[PDB]
Amino acid sequence: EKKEKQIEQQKKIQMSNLMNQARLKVLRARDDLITDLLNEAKQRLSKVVKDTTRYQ
Amino acid sequence: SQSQGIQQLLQAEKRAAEKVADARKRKARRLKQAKEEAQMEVEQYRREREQEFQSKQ
Repeated sequence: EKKEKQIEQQKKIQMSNLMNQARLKVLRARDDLITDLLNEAKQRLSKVVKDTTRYQ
Repeated sequence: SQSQGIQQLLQAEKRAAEKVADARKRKARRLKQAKEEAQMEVEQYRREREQEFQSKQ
């Protein structure tokens, strides 16, 4: 029974591990969204630079 | 013939004495058997619990 409780503990650790990795995965996806915005901002700034009348 | 009746009763008492000592000897044998069987039962209990554990696992 004690080993089973440890086996249940192993199952909970796997679940704990799974939830922790899922949290990190969604956090990484959120950071990608922030990066895409900033990379778009770079492209928007380039378009502004191409406009002599505002870039000067 | 009273002395013969008395000796025959002595023989009967001797047999009674033997029969009880023998019963005590069996008691001892039965107790050892009980311990041996107990261990056999423990090994089978462990087997059952082990099978259940693996199924659950």
